[PDB]
Amino acid sequence: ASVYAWNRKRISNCVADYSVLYNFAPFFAFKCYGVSPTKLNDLCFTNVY
Amino acid sequence: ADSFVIRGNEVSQIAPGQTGNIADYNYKLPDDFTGCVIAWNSNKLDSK
Repeated sequence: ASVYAWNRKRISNCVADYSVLYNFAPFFAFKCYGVSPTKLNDLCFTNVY
Repeated sequence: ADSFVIRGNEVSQIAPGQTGNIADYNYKLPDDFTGCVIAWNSNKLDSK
């Protein structure tokens, strides 16, 4: 994107195997001042944006 | 103290919160831990 009219990719009803995203490439920031970005498996998210 | 060397992108990831390849597969630091971390330049001395 170009940052003037930023969109919101709403993730629909599905399953987001976060470990699959962590198996692709190393991450740089990975800084989450919220839910722990390690045990992101056994808790359920209502909607992601 | 233990001998160690890792990426300059992950040299700032020495805190025991960056759980991943550095932590779950290389070395994990416990939460109830006391100790220091020191480092210096080792890029030009050893490189290919």
